[PDB]
Amino acid sequence: VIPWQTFDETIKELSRFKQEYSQAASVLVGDIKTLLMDSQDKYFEATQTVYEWC
Amino acid sequence: VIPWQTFDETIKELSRFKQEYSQAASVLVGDIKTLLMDSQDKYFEATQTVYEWC
Amino acid sequence: NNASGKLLALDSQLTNDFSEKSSYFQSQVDKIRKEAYAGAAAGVVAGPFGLIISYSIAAGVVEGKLIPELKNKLKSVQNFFTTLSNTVKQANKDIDAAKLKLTTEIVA
Amino acid sequence: YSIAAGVVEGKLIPELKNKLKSVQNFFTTLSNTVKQANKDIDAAKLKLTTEIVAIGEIKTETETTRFYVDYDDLMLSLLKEAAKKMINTCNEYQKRH
Repeated sequence: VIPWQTFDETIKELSRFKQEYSQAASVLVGDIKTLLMDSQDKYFEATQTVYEWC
Repeated sequence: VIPWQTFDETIKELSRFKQEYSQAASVLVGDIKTLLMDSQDKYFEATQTVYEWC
Repeated sequence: NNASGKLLALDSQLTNDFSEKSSYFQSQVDKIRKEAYAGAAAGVVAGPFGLIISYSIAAGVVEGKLIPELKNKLKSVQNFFTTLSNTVKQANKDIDAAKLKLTTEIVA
Repeated sequence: YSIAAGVVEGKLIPELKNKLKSVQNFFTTLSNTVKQANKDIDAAKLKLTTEIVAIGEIKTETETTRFYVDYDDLMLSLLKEAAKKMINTCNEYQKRH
């Protein structure tokens, strides 16, 4: 009359969805942030070198 | 009188179809997007080099 | 730049899993309520005395001491979460100030 | 039926709806994060390519004056004028920084 086992297992699958997706997402987001800072640094160096020549 | 086991297993196979096909598809779609951006960059470099010579 | 990304990556996961453990907690509390009132349900093998002494246990033990202890543990979880997020935010400032300090000197 | 209509129908189903709501909200938030990262990448790429073009514009006049050297004339008005062009080009680039 209270299928609490099935209820809890449902909640388990539901939570496990969001666990997996957070896990997959945040790593790649951090990779993006790294590449953004790297491109920034390359840009700074290139512009600096040009300006110093000019 | 309610073949709920068979019902659920049917739903399992049905869902598992779409899981497998989404899994197979989106990877190759991302590969396409990568190749598109790469060809774009090559194009930009080639055209730029030509223009700068001319 | 590697740990610069690792910081944000751990931070977002922390913020998500805080609310996910909060949801786990609220799913847990009412489960414990149901279990408590169900353990207090089958105490009718006695007369009317066995009823009220069972509900006395259910309303004095769990309802009187356990649930505020759960709230207290939750509060400590909240406080530690906030403190660690502040540590993250401080490290952000540190890294960015260091980078600016370097680039300015490069220009000079 | 009192148990069936008070326990599940009274508390469980709205809790399911609440959990579903949190799922929806997190889904939306993460999709927004994705959409923001898209903007970030594309703005970075455009910022780079524009600067590439600006550099190559200077490189053009540079190489031009370099081949204008090999006439073995230091009094060539073509060479003097191309030098004047490059000076103003460098001034306008440095003023942008």
